[PDB]
Amino acid sequence: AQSVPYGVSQIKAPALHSQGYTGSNVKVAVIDSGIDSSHPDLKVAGGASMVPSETNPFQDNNSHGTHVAGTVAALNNSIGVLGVAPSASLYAVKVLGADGSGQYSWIINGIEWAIANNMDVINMSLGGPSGSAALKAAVDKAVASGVVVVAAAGNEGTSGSSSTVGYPGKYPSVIAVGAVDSSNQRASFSSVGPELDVMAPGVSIQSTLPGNKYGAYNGTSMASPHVAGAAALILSKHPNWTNTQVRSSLENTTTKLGDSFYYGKGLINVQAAAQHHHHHH
Amino acid sequence: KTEWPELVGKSVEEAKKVILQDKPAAQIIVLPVGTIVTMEYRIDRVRLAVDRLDNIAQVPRVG
Ligand SMILES: [Ca+2]
Ligand code: NA
Repeated sequence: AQSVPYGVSQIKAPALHSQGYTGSNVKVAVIDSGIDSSHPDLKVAGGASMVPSETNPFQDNNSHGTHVAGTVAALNNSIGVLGVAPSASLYAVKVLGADGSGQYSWIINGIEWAIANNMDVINMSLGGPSGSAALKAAVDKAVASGVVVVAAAGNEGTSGSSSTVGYPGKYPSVIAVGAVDSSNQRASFSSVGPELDVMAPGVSIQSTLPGNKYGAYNGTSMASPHVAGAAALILSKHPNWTNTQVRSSLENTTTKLGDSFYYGKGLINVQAAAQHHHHHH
Repeated sequence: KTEWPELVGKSVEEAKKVILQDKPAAQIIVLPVGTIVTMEYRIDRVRLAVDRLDNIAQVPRVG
């Protein structure tokens, strides 16, 4: 039997599924450590590796990209978990090696690949404390080209009144996602700052792991793919909506939680986002 | 103890020694400063960010 992880329910993805919308024909690049394409609860449609010493994007030697992918798009069947957008076309864009790290140029090359390959959504469950002009140009280029770009806010927690959101989440063009638990409490590790946009479940998140496994991970890395997956659901229901409109739909329909410095606009609600008229619940 | 700001500017060797006194089960990974990394949170992990001289360039923290 399949299980629906709590975070998929918490963002109201089942409401879209029951309307008949599951992310069909929407192209989502998981820009990450690869995706284990042999996993029976994943279907990987394509991809590319920008890691010089790891040229197969369908081999995930870290486990992180596989877990992130399962939250976006684990298949709807009788096994494992259910993803937010279980019919999405999932692309493994490998820019991190086994050790979970990548050079800025590898990330940028993956973002370029995604633009050149007409991806509708990019998820980057990744980040660094500093930006670069070339990194900012890549994400801004993707957005100018119509791509919804989602990234983890970071796991830096609080630091007085300072922002701790990392890059690329910190760039205005990227939706920066922080982590809550099943009670909608911000996770203590979740980065904070005026650049925090929305929140999604990022504590004890069950998903696919390499070698046909499943496990519960924690991080803004886990929160981000709830939002990338929600963007794919919204695009499957409204295939002509621009990235601008998908992003505003998600922002304008959150369930507000606390102060926006800690919670941004609150928890995403993809049911409300995918209606024509948007308000917060 | 989950952050080590006093280790910034120390050698990577001293930083590993000090962190393992405070957190003997720590899984330490050394990476060049200015790389991009996965954003999962691992309570057992302490990443070290080093400059080109192999000195600590950013505050180590658990995660
Ligand atoms: Ca399944
Ligand atoms: Na942003």
